[PDB]
Amino acid sequence: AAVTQSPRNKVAVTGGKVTLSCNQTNNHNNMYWYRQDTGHGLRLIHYSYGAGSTEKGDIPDGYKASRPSQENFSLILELATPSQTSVYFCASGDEGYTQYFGPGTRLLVLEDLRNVTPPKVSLFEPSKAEISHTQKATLVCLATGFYPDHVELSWWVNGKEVHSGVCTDPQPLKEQPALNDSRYSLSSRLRVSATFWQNPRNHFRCQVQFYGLSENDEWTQDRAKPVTQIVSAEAWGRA
Amino acid sequence: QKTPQIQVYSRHPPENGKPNILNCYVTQFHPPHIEIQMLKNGKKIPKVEMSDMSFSKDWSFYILAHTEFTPTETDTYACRVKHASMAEPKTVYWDR
Amino acid sequence: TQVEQSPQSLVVRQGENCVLQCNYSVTPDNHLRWFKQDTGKGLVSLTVLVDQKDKTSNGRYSATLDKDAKHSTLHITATLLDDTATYICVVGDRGSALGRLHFGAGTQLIVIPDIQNPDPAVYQLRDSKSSDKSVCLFTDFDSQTNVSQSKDSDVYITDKCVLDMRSMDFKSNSAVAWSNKDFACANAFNNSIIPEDTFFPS
Amino acid sequence: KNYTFRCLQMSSFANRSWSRTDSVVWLGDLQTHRWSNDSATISFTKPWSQGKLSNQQWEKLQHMFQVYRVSFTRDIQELVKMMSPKEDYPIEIQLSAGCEMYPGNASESFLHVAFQGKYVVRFWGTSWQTVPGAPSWLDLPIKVLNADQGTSATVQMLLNDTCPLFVRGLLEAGKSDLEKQEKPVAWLSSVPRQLVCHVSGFYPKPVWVMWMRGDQEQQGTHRGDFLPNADETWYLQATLDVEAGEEAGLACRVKHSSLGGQDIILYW
Ligand SMILES: CCCCCCCCCCCCCC[C@H](O)[C@@H](O)[C@H](CO[C@H]1O[C@H](CO)[C@H](O)[C@H](O)[C@H]1O)NC(=O)CC/C=C\CCCC[C@@H]1C[C@H]1CCCCCCCCCC
Ligand SMILES: *[C@@H]1O[C@H](CO[C@@H]2O[C@@H](C)[C@@H](O)[C@@H](O)[C@@H]2O)[C@@H](O[C@@H]2O[C@H](CO)[C@@H](O)[C@H](O)[C@H]2NC(C)=O)[C@H](O)[C@H]1NC(C)=O
Ligand SMILES: *[C@@H]1O[C@H](CO)[C@@H](O)[C@H](O)[C@H]1NC(C)=O
Ligand SMILES: *[C@@H]1O[C@H](CO)[C@@H](O)[C@H](O)[C@H]1NC(C)=O
Repeated sequence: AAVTQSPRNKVAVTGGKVTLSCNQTNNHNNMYWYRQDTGHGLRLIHYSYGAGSTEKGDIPDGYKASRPSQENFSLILELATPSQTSVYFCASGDEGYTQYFGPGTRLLVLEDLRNVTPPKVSLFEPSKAEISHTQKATLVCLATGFYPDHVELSWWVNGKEVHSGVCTDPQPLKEQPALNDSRYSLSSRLRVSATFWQNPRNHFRCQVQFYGLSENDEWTQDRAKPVTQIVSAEAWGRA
Repeated sequence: QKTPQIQVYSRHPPENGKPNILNCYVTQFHPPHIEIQMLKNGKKIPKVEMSDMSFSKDWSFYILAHTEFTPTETDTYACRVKHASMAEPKTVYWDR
Repeated sequence: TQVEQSPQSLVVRQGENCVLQCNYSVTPDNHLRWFKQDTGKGLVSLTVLVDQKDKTSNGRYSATLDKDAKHSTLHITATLLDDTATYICVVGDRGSALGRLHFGAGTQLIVIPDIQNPDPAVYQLRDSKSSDKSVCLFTDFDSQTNVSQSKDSDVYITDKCVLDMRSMDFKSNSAVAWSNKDFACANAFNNSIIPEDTFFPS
Repeated sequence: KNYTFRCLQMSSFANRSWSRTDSVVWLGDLQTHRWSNDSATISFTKPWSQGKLSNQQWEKLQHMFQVYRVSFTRDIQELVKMMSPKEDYPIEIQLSAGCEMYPGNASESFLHVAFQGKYVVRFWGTSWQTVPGAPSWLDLPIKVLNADQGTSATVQMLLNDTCPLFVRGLLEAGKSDLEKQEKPVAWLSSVPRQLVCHVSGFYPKPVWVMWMRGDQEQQGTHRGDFLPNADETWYLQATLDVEAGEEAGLACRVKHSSLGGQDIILYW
């Protein structure tokens, strides 16, 4: 019994319309929207008992809800607000008590978008010293120069995501921590066997998914419109 | 909806000057929101007691109001009932 | 706050056992569910208890529920590094879809990883596109080394970070440093208190 | 012979936020309990209303009801949301529930629900179900209520074991009141020309009232309905349409178990 949420991550500006969609194939009559905020549980916003209905939940203010069909329950924010920065969770269930939760969606509502900036991705190649002293090869990825802090860094080997032997900073760091809203920087690690790295037919790639502006947001400055995009870096194995 | 059936009757055999209790029995009505008064000469008797509301097998409501009264030659006693099922309120007068 | 959890957070050396507590005033209490939530992810169910006095288990997780006392626990035997996560108590007030769920604010677990065989070193890695640039990777230190942030604002040092080569049952903390300044990997971690037997290559 | 114990609940939901729920309880024609919406707690209307339950039992039983009441209210409200706009306030639910006791340790128990005055649902066996005539839309409400296994076991326990047990205890503790005898009193009156025999104050309800010319039971008699008095006695009257002038020599014979043998004869 599955449930999906799109988008999974959104940067937005005060006053903008934001729409969070949830979709489920289980033919579940009932669907629910929560928001999770540090130091509270999940609190229910709107829910639906079937197509055509939407009911006010426990903290409905600022949110309108829309069930156009059995499949879709969408949460709509007509006028976004910094206070609506949260992690939003959709659920469905049938007539019994279990609610099957979605993966969650992250929203950040900023005052202005003037600082939004995608990252610069560098990939650094294993030390010969490490290789020869450990029999292991650690790649290091750096993403830098970015704002706000909404990046998903993923590791790919031969077009297949890898998690084993990865460790990403649990939060990004601030490049000018004594400045109003500075840019961020995040590092990650992927450690492999020295033979793996030595294989010249393995392609390694650090990939940063940056969440920024939508193509339909006004861009007022001269620099490239800092859109939601992918920045990456890659290297091949070597002997 | 259903129309109230009112029934005014005395507990003891009526006798002038001699105190007694006068019953107004309202029955067979739906929905149960009702206003029941008991009148002496068209005027609201102040100390009137209600049983708790209940209902029969046919799911219809009933309730018994009563009050103390001394019946006389020249005094009329009635039970006035307001219900959404009636345009105007039905008054039923007592009769010996 | 009809669902109170305790402790608000707790730290434990890998291998150790721990118990989480959940107390509630919710009425009625048809069922209690313990969710697990990795930092960044969403909600995985671990168990749901439904009887007056109830016991459950899911591998290394066991749990109780006493409805007279309105109290549940969650025992994790022999913790692993993947247990680092937030644990959330949830009480359903009906055995049907008519119910509302009431969420605790969770308990934040952190499990310290056991580094059986340390070999601390500081190596220098080279940028694929541009040999001019580089980073310094301080690695293979044990859990009782903390990593202190940069002296200069120009230098960046990230924090300790354990990776798990499941392939080879092997873990290792690491931290990264870089800068443009008269900057090098001998100097990079100076303002951090690093073991006296650290490997520093050429 | 066969007493019936009846828990009558009546609840009214005016709109989305105003509801109220009031119950009263009967054993035959005598009230034993009363539970007002604005009372947190159930009220004995008889010294023996607790039955042969210890306090511990009563307090747990009552507490089950306290929870149910609150729970009942929200669920209806949520059920109206699930159905809407097919169904809308004002809504009147009424429950009738209890057991009827028989010789042996034998009893049937019931739990019948009514919606806007029409009997539609019952608990039966192990689950809820609609009765003949009910609207099909109830199938969703009923499918939901039947999802709640916890409520099913409880209700099954109340109907199968608790009611007959409790009511068997009640009948022991209430013997005195339940087996009370009160003597009727009678008076005659008339109107347009209808003779009228008033009988009042009698308990229990069975009674025989007949107009008579001497030893010949005048067959045109009409028994009225049993109306109650406030003190838990009964009132009833019998009328006879007669040609004016023919009143002479008519009597009103009233029989009652109160009256050991000697009847009440009233002459015009
Ligand atoms: C539009 C709709 C039309 C159709 C509408 C269809 C309507 C059908 C409604 C019927 C169910 C409503 C309650 C169930 C409720 O829905 C659950 O909420 C609740 C609560 O359920 C939750 O919590 C429970 C724990 O207590 C369980 O864990 C349960 O699993 C959980 O779900 N469950 C109950 O409380 C079980 C009790 C249910 C029924 C008891 C019989 C009630 C009939 C009596 C006549 C009423 C009041 C009289 C009181 C005074 C008598 C005292 C004298 C002594 C007597 C011994
Ligand atoms: C309780 O008794 C029922 C049967 O009793 C009927 O329903 C009650 C709620 C009450 O109204 C009685 O007076 C009724 O006569 C049992 O239900 C049976 O269960 C078996 C197996 O569980 C099932 O296969 C049968 O079909 C059911 N019988 C009927 C007539 O529906 C139930 O098991 C009893 N529950 C408990 C907890 O004692
Ligand atoms: C609900 O009903 C009551 C009376 O029946 C009325 O006083 C009140 O205005 C209503 N409440 C709302 C919120 O509409
Ligand atoms: C009836 O009682 C409930 C529960 O105490 C209360 O919240 C509700 O408003 C009451 N309704 C009325 C009309 O008194």
